[PDB]
Amino acid sequence: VLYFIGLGLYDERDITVKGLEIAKKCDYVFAEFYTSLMAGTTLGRIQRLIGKEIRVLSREDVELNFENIVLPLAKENDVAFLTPGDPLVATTHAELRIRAKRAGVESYVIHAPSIYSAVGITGLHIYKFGKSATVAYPEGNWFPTSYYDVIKENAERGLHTLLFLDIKAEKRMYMTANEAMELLLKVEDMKKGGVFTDDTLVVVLARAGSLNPTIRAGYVKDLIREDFGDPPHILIVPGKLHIVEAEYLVEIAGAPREILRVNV
Amino acid sequence: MVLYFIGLGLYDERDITVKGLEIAKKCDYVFAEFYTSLMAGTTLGRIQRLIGKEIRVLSREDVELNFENIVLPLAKENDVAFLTPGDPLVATTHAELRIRAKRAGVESYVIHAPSIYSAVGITGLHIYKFGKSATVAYPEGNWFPTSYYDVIKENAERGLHTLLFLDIKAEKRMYMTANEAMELLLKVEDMKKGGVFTDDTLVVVLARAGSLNPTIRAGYVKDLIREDFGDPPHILIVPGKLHIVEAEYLVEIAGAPREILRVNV
Ligand SMILES: Nc1ncnc2c1ncn2[C@@H]1O[C@H](CSCC[C@H](N)C(=O)O)[C@@H](O)[C@H]1O
Repeated sequence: VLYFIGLGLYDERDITVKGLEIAKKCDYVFAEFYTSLMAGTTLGRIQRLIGKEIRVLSREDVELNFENIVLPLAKENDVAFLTPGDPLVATTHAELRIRAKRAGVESYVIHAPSIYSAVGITGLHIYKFGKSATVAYPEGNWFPTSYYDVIKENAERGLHTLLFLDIKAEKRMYMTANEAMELLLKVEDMKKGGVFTDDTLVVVLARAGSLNPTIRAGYVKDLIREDFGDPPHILIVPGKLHIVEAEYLVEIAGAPREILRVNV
Repeated sequence: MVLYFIGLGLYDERDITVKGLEIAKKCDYVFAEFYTSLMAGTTLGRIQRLIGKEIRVLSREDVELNFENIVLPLAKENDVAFLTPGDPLVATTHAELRIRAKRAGVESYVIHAPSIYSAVGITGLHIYKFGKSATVAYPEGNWFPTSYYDVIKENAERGLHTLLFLDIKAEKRMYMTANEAMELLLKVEDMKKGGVFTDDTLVVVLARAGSLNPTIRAGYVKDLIREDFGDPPHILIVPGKLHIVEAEYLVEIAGAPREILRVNV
């Protein structure tokens, strides 16, 4: 069979006990580290924890040849496929389960802490998050802007917007919340929808999963050049705040106490 | 001087992270709450045996009213663990406890674990397409909440999926089933008539996420409303329009009818 096992948010210990015990017993172990960055560990530390050699796959290996590289072995052995965070969150790995089934290979999923739910540490109510988006790096003359519309739609409904940030693993490029803010300000100048400006309140979460992640809230004008530490980072554009959310942002995320006076 | 909020994960005692288990084992005192949710695939005894030290369970009142008198005093001179189902602070009331810790001069750290909020990715539905979430609560006497119906309406109108947390009477271990949630939604439809939830609505049910063998089913209300989805917990999802890849996963992994490919995509 094939096991999709999440490794978690930051280091090798973010794997669930369930996932660790299953990985330890698999005959072959594959993994990908292009969908996210685990800033607090190394391939070696992960390999030593599970006691197995890990065959790292590239995006092309997975998207073009998963059925030729992984499935053949999964047909005669217990195989594990490890991924940062949760394997089925903000990835297309669910597609691999379809491929596995069509190949007659049984698959199982072992979850792990995900950034999608870890944002609860920002004090923003999880149920208030609306549609999510990804801020992608412009490439050549191609400049992605769809994420701007997502914020607009959510904000109109008073919902928070989670913005996954881009990652180019092969080039070791990890988009910072600062770069995301800069990009959003440029899109605002092109669309002028009054969606993201210097006065917009934002929240930054960096290195969730670590013991001391950076949790900061404030206006773009003040946070755009602030050092949030090493990647990975995620950016959030809150919608209409409840007083309790504002209180946490002020007390824990260092937000301006003025956000306490929620305009009703 | 340190308080650790540690997530227990989705279903059984092995759903805690290695980090959470190792930290709990080194704490002087271990507390836990089982009112925001429950760990259906295990027991207090099994969690306690895995950690190796006594776990003091706190009631909703103990936490909401007396967290600062029961937990924080000990955290002042010792390392204290506070275990919670799922991922800490997904439950909306968790966060404020960190402010109480701050007020008491106690450092607090969060050790994450899987949450049903993120585990729904196993339904094959794209995470980014989930909109606002809602909870379907059991009506009681003169209280018949229906806001969750409006949440589905607003999400679906924008092509977004709706995650519906189902009610859980923790103290009595009573879990609302997907069937009961569907029945309530049909009743709300009868009262609002917005054409939001009917026998022809496509729904997805995820039961016992975290287990190696969760029940993942998708189909129309008319066919699923009386289906046995197995033991708790259940959540219900009302998807918005589907990407063909989402529909294929529902058909091939969740047993959805082929009709969803020509009706819901
Ligand atoms: N520990 C962490 N801290 C902050 N952001 C994180 C993070 N882990 C992932 N992200 C964010 O999410 C993006 C990857 S998207 C893949 C997410 C993963 N499956 C999960 O379940 O978490 C990163 O580029 C970053 O923007």
